[PDB]
Amino acid sequence: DKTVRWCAVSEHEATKCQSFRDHMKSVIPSDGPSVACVKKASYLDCIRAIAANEADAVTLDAGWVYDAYLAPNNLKPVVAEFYGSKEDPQTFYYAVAVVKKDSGFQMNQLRGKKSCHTGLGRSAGWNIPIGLLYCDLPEPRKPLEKAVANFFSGSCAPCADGTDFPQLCQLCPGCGCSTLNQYFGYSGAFKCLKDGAGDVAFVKHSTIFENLANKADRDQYELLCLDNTRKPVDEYKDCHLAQVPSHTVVARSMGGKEDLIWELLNQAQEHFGKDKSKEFQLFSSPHGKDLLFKDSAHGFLKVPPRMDAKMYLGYEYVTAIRNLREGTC
Ligand SMILES: [Fe+3]
Repeated sequence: DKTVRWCAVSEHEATKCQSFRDHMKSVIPSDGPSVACVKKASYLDCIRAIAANEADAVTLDAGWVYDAYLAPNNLKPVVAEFYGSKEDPQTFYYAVAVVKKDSGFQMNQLRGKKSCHTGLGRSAGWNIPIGLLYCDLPEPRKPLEKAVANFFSGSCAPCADGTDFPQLCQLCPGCGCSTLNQYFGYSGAFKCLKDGAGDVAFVKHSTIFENLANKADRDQYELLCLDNTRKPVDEYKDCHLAQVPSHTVVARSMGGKEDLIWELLNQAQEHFGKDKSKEFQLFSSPHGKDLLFKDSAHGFLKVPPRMDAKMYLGYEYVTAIRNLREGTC
């Protein structure tokens, strides 16, 4: 029992958060956990906010979890999302590269094409794909943004600095780091491809199924597999770039209300999880997709006691990120 200050990024998430608050009030008795909403412009401001005791929690893509960990913020993961089904929860998802059918190019011919990324530093939209092309990039490979800017002939990399690297915001001027940028995130990176701005979208396996309901329409897209061949979109299991850890809620290491955060989310999923309520849905919203939590999530799992970002993410993934931020060929 007490108040959890959730950090929403921009207007759409702020709206979902208000609804989340109000509905939780109509079901949770006076002594249960409650929600308060803090609006910030980017996930980055949410991190600082939480570290400065301005807010208490926020869900981040694993790549951004790593950023949350670095000093002086030192946030830790307390609750993770799980996908698939409640019967067989999956704490990972597949990063895929979606292209249009017959666009005429494989993974080893990305140079010169236009790319759509979910956001700078995110697992599927950035780390995995760039990680795999790292040495294909033209030297110098530092700064990384600059090298990526020269490989593609323009792209949309939300959260990148459009001043220092104009080419990274060519498909989405300003590189807005929130849903105010129509090309932000999974569904945004997908729209960037669908509209014809970009040639490839680095998203997750469920994105396309989340945006195109007709097999007819999904049939017009393909996935680039690491063996330089193309496969239909529902064959991602045999055509993906990598498996990455699930998004997770982070909190302060000192006085971070981790117990209250879990009590809230656990009670929230019971009352408003998948197909649980007609008045409100935690994993959906008419105001946007992947607001606060991913729509493709089914519930929450508590993270083991005092586990740090490094352990949570894993040796390999955590290294891939380091290598990306330095690495050699
Ligand atoms: Fe992600």
